[PDB]
Amino acid sequence: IEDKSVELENLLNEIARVKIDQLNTLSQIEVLENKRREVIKEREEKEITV
Amino acid sequence: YAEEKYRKNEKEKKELEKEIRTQKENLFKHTQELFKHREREANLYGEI
Repeated sequence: IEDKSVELENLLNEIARVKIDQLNTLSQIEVLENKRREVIKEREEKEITV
Repeated sequence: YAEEKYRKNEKEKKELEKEIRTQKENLFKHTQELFKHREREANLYGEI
């Protein structure tokens, strides 16, 4: 039981880490896709000028 | 009373096993989602 509970705690901590990573990555995806949309808009603006 | 305690300890061991499996599966499936999104990250890097 002692060994089992130690590993249980470790697994819980790992899951919390991974979920926090999910959240951080989702925010990063937000920002980066905003920038990508702006950049592509400007791409076709350059095409207009071409 | 002694046999009572022994059975109870066995039950507690099994319940800990169950929760440990819960945690392992949570971790693994979340990691798989993370790998999929990392693949998407490289893909979007190429896109930009």
